Amino acid sequence: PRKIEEIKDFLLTARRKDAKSVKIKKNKDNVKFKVRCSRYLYTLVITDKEKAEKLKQSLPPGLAVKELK
Amino acid sequence: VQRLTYRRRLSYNTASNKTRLSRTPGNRIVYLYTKKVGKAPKSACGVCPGRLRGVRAVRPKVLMRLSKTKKHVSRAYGGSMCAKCVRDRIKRAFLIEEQKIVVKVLKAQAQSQK
Amino acid sequence: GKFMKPGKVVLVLAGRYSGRKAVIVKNIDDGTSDRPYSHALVAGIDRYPRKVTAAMGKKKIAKRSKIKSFVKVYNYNHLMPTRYSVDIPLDKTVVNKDVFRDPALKRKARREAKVKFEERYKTGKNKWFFQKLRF
RNA sequence: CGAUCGAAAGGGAGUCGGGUUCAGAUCCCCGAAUCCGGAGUGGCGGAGAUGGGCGCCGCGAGGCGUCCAGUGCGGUAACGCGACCGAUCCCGGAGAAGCCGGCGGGAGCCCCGGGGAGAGUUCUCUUUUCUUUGUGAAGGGCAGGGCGCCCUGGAAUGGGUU
Ligand SMILES: [Mg+2]
Ligand SMILES: [Mg+2]
Ligand SMILES: [Mg+2]
Ligand SMILES: [Mg+2]
Ligand SMILES: [Mg+2]
Ligand SMILES: [Zn+2]
Repeated sequence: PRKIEEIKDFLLTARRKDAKSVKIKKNKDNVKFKVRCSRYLYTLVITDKEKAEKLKQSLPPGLAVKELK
Repeated sequence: VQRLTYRRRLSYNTASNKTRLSRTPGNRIVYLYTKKVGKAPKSACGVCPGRLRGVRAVRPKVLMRLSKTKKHVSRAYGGSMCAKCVRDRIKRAFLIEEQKIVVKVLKAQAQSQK
Repeated sequence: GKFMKPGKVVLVLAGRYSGRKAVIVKNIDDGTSDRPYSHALVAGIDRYPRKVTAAMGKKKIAKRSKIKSFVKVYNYNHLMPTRYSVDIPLDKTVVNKDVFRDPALKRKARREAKVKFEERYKTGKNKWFFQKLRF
């Protein structure tokens, strides 16, 4: 597993060709965005509920989204 | 207290059959078979008892994986000889080469008068 | 008598450039407040010119005769002074002590060392300075 | 320097967590990795590397034309940075090392004081007794441990220290 510190590199890893899926985990005091690539599961950790919702619209349209529960 | 068993068929406590304890997400204690401890390279001078610095201590076939900067020090004889015996060999190589020039000069000094 | 002079050829004993020859361009025999030890700014060579012989082409000689230089401040006990001296110009307005803040000025200090060292090497003088120390 | 054979306890790169059967699980399923080998077109990105002088032009911000350089960079140093050409040849290291004593660190287990959850006793007493109360490999960061590593400086009224 790899942790992406920034938001800008998360968009490139989601826009990779080998990004099989993206999944959103909604727990307390944290929002987790996980992109399943060929080698690693890249995780973006957001502790801002406003930026989580705008990024959720800001995902690329060609990627398959699985909102976890 | 949960007594635990081996996970392989080797039931003897040999050097390759070395384990350590590990706590698991299923809340139980397992054996994890450890790797042997690595050693840093010894200096090529042959006198320093300490091992070299700046080089990772791994098993010899792990050095295939590692990049070059993890395997040497950016210096002449770097990652193979210690800096003390590098500078003490620089001084030696300079000084004996100087003394050979002195002997060559003193040869011609004798041949000039004789 | 003091011998750590701005014409003396020294050997570097420690660091990346260990075993390589340098010329002192500015000695500081009593330490500055930032460097309390006695030290010297030198300007040496990184990559020695290769062995050039006869029965070779003229464009190949210019390829083997390529000197890469370095500019560095050294402690005295990390230097090995020699009896040899070279009378290289090395104007001090470009090779000096606040070179080590701007990397572009360090590029120009290394360039000015390099052109003078190549010019001195192509005259067949100070030939001990341009052969590598075999250790 | 002798073909070849010779260890399911020696050497030997690299897999762990959950779940699953009537009987198999580091092997099946799910989820996370990792080692080795392969590549003409080399799949991409990054590095090599895009710098300076002179002569014009542009008010400048900067732009064309010549002459060159450029197989990386930083730190006094121990050495560090994501790479950082190079063969035949040579040198060295790892693999690769006994037995015993003492001490220190880190785990696991045990121990004590409380919070929960569920049980046991309650004829009398007992805020009581019992069970349970967590996180893999690999990566990154920080404790902690070790150094026969470096720089300054020169110590007797000798100090440091187990
Ligand atoms: Mg074995
Ligand atoms: Mg753990
Ligand atoms: Mg290193
Ligand atoms: Mg055999
Ligand atoms: Mg075997
Ligand atoms: Zn040594």
